[PDB]
Amino acid sequence: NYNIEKVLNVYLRDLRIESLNNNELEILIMIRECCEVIKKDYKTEFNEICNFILQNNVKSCYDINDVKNIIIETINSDFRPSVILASISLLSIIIKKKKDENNEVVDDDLALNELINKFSSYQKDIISFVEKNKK
Amino acid sequence: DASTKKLSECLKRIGDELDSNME
Repeated sequence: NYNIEKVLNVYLRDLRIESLNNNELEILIMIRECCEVIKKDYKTEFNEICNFILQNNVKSCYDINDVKNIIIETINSDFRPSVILASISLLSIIIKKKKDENNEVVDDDLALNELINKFSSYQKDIISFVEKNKK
Repeated sequence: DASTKKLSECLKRIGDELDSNME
């Protein structure tokens, strides 16, 4: 009936929104709205995370390979629907900060792809979390 | 694992703050 992985690929990998069916589009709207609040409420804390990884990257760039291992480890040790959305929101911030501030190029398709595969196992919980916060 | 645990905790705390807010 629906596939979360494309919805995350639309939200994170700038995949054309037209690849989504009605459900996957509704799911996208809920994820977009939920993550924007997380990005706004915790803008300060994410930046501290993002600003930390920046100084520890050899090329002074935001690279998802750096944060890749951290997120997957965080999820297994902590499997709450909230910890997943914080990862998506952090990752979404890195993507634009990558786009807006990197003076060099970075290859992280594989890194990000592995991350989205992890989020899709927990899709059942994500839909539950984003749906509740729709109210 | 040193650097990893500090950043995971910052992330885990963001989840705790989220559950408290929305419950």
